[PDB]
Amino acid sequence: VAALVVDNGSGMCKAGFAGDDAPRAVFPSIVGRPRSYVGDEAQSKRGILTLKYPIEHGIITNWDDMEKIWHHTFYNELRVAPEEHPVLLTEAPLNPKANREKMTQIMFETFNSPAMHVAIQAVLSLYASGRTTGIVLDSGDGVSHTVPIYEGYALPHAILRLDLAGRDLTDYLMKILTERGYSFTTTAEREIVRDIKEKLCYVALDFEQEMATAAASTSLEKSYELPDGQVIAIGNERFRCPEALFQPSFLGMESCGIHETVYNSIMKCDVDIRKDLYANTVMSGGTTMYPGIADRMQKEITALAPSTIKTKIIAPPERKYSVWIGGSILASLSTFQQMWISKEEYDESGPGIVHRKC
Amino acid sequence: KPQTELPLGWKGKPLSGAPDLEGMRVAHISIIERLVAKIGHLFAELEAYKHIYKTAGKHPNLANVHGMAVVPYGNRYYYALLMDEVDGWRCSDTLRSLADSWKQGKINSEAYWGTIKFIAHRLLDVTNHLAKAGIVHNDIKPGNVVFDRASGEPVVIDLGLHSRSGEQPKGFTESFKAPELGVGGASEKSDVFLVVSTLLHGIEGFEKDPEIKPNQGLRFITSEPAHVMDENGYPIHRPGIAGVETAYTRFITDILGVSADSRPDSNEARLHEFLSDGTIDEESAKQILKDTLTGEMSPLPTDVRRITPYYLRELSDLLRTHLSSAATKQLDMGVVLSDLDTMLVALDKAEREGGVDKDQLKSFNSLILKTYSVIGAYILSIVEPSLQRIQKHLDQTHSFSDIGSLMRAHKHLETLLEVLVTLSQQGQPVSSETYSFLNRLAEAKVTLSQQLNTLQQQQESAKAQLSILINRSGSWADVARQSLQRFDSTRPVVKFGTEQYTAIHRQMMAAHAAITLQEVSEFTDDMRNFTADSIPLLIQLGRSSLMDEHLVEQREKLRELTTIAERLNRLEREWM
Ligand SMILES: Nc1ncnc2c1ncn2[C@@H]1O[C@H](COP(=O)(O)OP(=O)(O)OP(=O)(O)O)[C@@H](O)[C@H]1O
Ligand SMILES: [Ca+2]
Repeated sequence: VAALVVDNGSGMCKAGFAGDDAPRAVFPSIVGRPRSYVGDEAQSKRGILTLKYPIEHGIITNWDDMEKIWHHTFYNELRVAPEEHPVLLTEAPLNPKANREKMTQIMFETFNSPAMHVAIQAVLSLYASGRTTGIVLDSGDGVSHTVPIYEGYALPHAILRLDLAGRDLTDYLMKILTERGYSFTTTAEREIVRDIKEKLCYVALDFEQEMATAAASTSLEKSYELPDGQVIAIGNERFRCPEALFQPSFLGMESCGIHETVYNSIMKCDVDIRKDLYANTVMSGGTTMYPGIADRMQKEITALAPSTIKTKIIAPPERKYSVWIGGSILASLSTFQQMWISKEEYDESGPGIVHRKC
Repeated sequence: KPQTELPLGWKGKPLSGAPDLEGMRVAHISIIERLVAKIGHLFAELEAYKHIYKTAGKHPNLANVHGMAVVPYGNRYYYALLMDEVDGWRCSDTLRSLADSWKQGKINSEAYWGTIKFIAHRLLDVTNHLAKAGIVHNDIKPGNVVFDRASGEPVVIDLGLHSRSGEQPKGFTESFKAPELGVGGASEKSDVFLVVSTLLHGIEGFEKDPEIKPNQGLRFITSEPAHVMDENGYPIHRPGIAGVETAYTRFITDILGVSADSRPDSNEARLHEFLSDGTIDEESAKQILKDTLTGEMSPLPTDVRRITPYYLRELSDLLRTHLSSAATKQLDMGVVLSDLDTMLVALDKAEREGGVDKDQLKSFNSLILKTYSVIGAYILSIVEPSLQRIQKHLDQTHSFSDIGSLMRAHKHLETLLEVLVTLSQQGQPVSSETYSFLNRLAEAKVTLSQQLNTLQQQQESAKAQLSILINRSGSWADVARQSLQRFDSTRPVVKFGTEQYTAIHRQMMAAHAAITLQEVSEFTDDMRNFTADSIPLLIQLGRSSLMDEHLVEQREKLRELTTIAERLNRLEREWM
């Protein structure tokens, strides 16, 4: 029977069956309590609910709400029986061991899964590239990670976390759109702004040059049609928004941009393996999906790295699903069916087994 | 004994919980050692609080009144309304600082609007609370709302213009009031109006535009830019102007733009889309206000006002009073030179920005020259800041936009110099300080002329390259213009929805963009090279008004040509 692959993120949840190209179910990681619904229906019925995010910066902070998402994933989205399918879950880098054991307990004692396994998200993205060595820039809705991986092993001492991602950019776009007389405030409108962000934004190769072009003429202006029919028009906000990824000062943060964070991760690894990382910089997540981000990433790292170093950036066409695809591949291997934590193994060892097998 | 050591006393029977007046001393409204005294309508106000307290109860967002007292003030003794002090900032100062920290990225957009909606829920809870006691406030405004630092809570602190439900209001503020308030009585639905107009005041920043009134709601500019541009191309929000209809604008429209009958009450307004969707936890909102009030206050913006035909006329009226006073030999020589300096600052600001017609600008400029003539025909500490302002204008990077500015500055320094030495002829002789000042003026005049010559030389050069560039366009200009117009007639726009839902629509645009790009396929390299030269030139020419109006007309000719060329250069990436 087909193993299940579930990728839990800060903003979106991806679920499907191992051996498929894309996740069959992709829904918002939102749980709505009165004053209970999950995902899209929680959004559509927001008028009588209080929406919460179980995942914060890639880390589970609400286990009760995390259960409802998994329950929704199994019985409503995938519409399968958890007790009849092995399940592959995903986890953020440097995920606390208490979170790992709790995740294990829930799959076995609540959903009664025959077998389970949990893998690091960035590592799965590297596998989907067909690589065992390289550094991954994973950037989603809530968190950004730079994860150096060598010969299948992640290097924990060189991993960097950057609390800068999609929802920050969407929030930023909301602010700077008010300067054009566009006042989006509600959660519904926040989703619409997110839609605008995903369709009109792009990363400028030369920021100051594009600003000059935007100020000199109306050539960079593009129009967007709201669901109610209203048409808005935006200009330099198109490339000012994702520029925050490289200039966190735009968001009020005194931290390094993604390009400099990747560099610092590489520079914390051993000298003799930095070359291999530079040549295999892989990008993952929906936030990395901006047009032109790869070229800009290429440019910025080249400026930081020594001259002799070759810099190559791998950016898969739908790297928003790379983590899931990497999971689907891993769970499809019959050489991997040796790694699952069986229900028998759990009943013998308990939650603490996840540290030994995963 | 000063009044800071004179004791206080009670007038009537103080409310339960009132403090002992024995140890209290004094430092409108005065502060007592913390308590606050408000010095007929005052006794009726105390009665209003008592009625609210016994019918609806006390409220955290309503003032805490102790009773009526006699206080030592102004070589007399006054009846004073005693109340707990709300230690913090007033509503105008708080909302300005809140928006300021937002723009500076100290807080994000969900924190800002969450707090705004939190403040709204509190104020509407107050108006609901007063409605329980059958009392209408009639004067809710930023001045009557104070935020508490310790709790981050908004507190309304005045009831002097209150009235019972159905009777005529004791008074109102004309700038915030509802259409029906004070005409024909008062109502809860008039207080709800005030709550929103008060919030609208601090959200839009009406304090930067005295020509508009909060009770007028929002203007809708949809077919044109609902904003203004700054120096480097950043759009700037226009107070009271909306570019698109949202939950925020509906909230204003559904309340400030309807009759009392159709207007929602306090409880209804809190169920509105704007106040229902996009809220945050109360403690998170309270925490944000705490952090704001414990931080640095954003000051009341001075000289931020845009130069409009109204304001330009106001400045003109100020100059004419000086002309009139000169005819009646009571001209204040000191304040007329300082006022003229603000005129130049206003005129410069009006040139770089837009709005006011050029006919009014030349007229305003002539009025300044006229005032100079009257001053001259009429025959240091005040003219000193004028030189300092101009000297700092000389140490900055200049543009072609600054030429008209530097000319008038030269005229001003020249007039200042003449005035000083002319007064020495039949008045006080030139002193050692005036003399050194004359040479400081003279040195600035020299630097002014040196810099002004350079700019006009550079302008003639730029004007030469401008004509050269327009010449190259002649081979593709009109053809490319017709093609892009035919493309823009199809109304290109990115649609909301899934890729499936927009598939047919998007591939229709790619086809249209393809056709357009085939009609100009022979100029694709000329247009690419054209913008590589024209854009840097457009930056050097700017968007501000220039003295050479032919240059301005030609500059816009290039701007339109550049717009056509650059869009076609990007058309494939935008729609294909
Ligand atoms: N084409 C696109 N352009 C820009 N942003 C996009 C695009 N597609 C998706 N996104 C953004 O990616 C984010 C979600 O991506 P993803 O599911 O990879 O992250 P996540 O797992 O939800 O977040 P995290 O990795 O922090 O847990 C959303 O904020 C969304 O706005
Ligand atoms: Ca993720």
